[PDB]
Amino acid sequence: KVFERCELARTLKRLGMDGYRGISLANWMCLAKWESGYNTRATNYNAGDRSTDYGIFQINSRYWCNDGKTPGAVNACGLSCSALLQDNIADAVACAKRVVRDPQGIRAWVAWRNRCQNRDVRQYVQGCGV
Repeated sequence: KVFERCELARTLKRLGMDGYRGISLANWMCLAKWESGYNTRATNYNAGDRSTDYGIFQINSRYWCNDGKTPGAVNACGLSCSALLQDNIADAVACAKRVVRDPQGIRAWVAWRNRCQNRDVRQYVQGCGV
């Protein structure tokens, strides 16, 4: 599923992302935007370390989800990476929350530091009623 901007913003808010661990909805939207363009079945294989990013947030399989083929990987979200390729994002949001419970917070995603940090993210939530 490829979400429309405001449609996703309400979905995330509904799921408890607004200000989760101090991370506003705008920052989450900016992350989803630059990671997958709001697409849940987005996947990117990493040939260098044999890992794969899955879903709307492009969560990597080395540490977060089990796909059975990433060498020495872990499953911190207790989820099959397939769960992050669903149209319903509940599981991907629960995994995203787990990621930010770690020391780095929203900084875990380099794309966030690249395209969202110290930037004007108001535009992602304007007019969405969130």
